[PDB]
Amino acid sequence: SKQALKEKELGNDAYKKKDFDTALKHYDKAKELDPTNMTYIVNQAAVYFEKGDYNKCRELCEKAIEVGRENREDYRMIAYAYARIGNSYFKEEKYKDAIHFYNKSLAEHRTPKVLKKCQQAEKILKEQ
Amino acid sequence: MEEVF
Ligand code: NI
Ligand code: NI
Repeated sequence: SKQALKEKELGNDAYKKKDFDTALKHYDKAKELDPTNMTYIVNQAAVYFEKGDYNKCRELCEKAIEVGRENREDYRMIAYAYARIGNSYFKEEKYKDAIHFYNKSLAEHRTPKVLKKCQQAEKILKEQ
Repeated sequence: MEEVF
């Protein structure tokens, strides 16, 4: 399971080139070798986010959150997942929805990044 | 892009 790490990193590197189906496939190899690890699933959510499939992205976030809780993952990661859902809504200019999910994120593990992003969502909401 | 971990 230095194997799973290697699959994950090939996945990440591909994702970063916008080589999305390749990333997905390696994330899948990763999950197979190591299915208690939510990380692969949230990364997949990143992929769909960038492909611009916001619905599928939220679904994988939700799945990643389930997996993480079930397997007692870092709260931080659960928070990232929630914040990613928030981001998908932000992309869609559904700011009440974005903010709600940032709040969920913040309730799991408060991070400045998410706070700031939430507050800019608040501003957009407020100023029209 | 969204961060991957
Ligand atoms: Ni080696
Ligand atoms: Ni709710």
